[PDB]
Amino acid sequence: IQDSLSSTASALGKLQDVVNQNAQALNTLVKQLSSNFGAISSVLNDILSRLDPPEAEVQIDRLITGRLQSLQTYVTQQLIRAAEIRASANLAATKMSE
Amino acid sequence: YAWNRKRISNCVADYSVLYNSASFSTFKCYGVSPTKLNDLCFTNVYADS
Repeated sequence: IQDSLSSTASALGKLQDVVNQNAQALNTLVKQLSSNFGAISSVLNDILSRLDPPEAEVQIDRLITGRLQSLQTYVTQQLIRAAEIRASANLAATKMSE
Repeated sequence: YAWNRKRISNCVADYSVLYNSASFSTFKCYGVSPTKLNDLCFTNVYADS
């Protein structure tokens, strides 16, 4: 067993998949900040520093809607993944005890 | 039909004077509010007359 672990690299794919899934979800969430969502620009500071009040509320609102949707999707994915991991952890606790 | 395009670059533009000049009957800006023009930097400005 020691030799197999020391040589083969795909043994811990189960944990590597969890790490990769979480990292990839975070990367997607962060990248979502770079989308216009229909606004003139994807940078809040640029929108504020170019347009004036009354105006630019449309742009800010478009960005808000897009980013809120992105966050909601990410949180739903995290909730489902957490449910799956909790099932796995309960299985592991049962395995330990028995 | 033969509108003339003038190039503007490598200078400092004080748009406050133009905005305050009441001689301009129509002064509409779309991508930027006229007031904010004094605190922005552009790659280059095209003038068509």
